[PDB]
Amino acid sequence: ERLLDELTLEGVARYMQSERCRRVICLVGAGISTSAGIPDFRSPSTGLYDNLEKYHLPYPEAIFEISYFKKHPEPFFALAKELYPGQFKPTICHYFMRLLKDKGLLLRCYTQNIDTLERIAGLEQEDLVEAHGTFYTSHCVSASCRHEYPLSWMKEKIFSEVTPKCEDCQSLVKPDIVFFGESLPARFFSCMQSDFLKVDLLLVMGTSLQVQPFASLISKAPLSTPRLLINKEKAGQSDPFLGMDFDSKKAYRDVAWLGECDQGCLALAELLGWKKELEDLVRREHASIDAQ
Amino acid sequence: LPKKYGG
Ligand SMILES: [Zn+2]
Repeated sequence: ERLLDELTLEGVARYMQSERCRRVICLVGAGISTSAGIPDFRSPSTGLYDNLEKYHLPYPEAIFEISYFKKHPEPFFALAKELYPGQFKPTICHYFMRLLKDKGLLLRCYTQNIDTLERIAGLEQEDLVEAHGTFYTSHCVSASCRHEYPLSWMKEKIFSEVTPKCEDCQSLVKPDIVFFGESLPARFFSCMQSDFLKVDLLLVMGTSLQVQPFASLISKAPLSTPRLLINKEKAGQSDPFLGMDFDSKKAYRDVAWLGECDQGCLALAELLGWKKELEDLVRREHASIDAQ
Repeated sequence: LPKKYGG
């Protein structure tokens, strides 16, 4: 009555090596980048809305609201210098997704993250839905210009404490993250409408599934599609006050592996016979990055 | 398209 022979990581691995599992969608959040040193930017414990006093904001969230940014961009860019990562080294989890791509299994990676690590790990634009945009590129904000600038250009402006301006028209240049008040990416809805007709397995890694519309993606899978959560904490279940079903007598397709995302991806790779391939890929790419 | 909000 179900595609998984048992509701465990071993059941998922056997399903992944069966004829039925052809197309995997990954849904990933901040939990896959914390081991790379990237903090969760939607976590109150990160303290983004603390130490904003010198900027005299009308409300703390204004530093990430598009209309405020366009008139007063300096607070955002001062904060961006403070938080700019010291290195961009993707995690075991990112390279696990590269292995999925290499093996013809990756239909799409939907990511809430803005840190570019999916791209550094070798996922291409076609493979990715960056649901909240990315720092990978930046654009002039003038509608008639829209000159594109790479992250190296934007990094230099952030570190020199020079507000980035377009060389063509002298308008503000903004990283391609989705500020509050901006439209969500058309690609998010377009790809969702196509991909979830085709998916055989949902791999949900490093997201607490608490931010919409991203969290709603789990409800777009066909009823039969197994869903594996790899996360430090169980997530995605229905709210009893107002979903994933891991633990009831009616559970039939959802599996929770609770732990660090890197360790869960390593465990899954090991069951699949991919551990040596994943170790070799990670060690090579990390050595390459360390040598830059 | 829907606009990005806190929730
Ligand atoms: Zn311009």
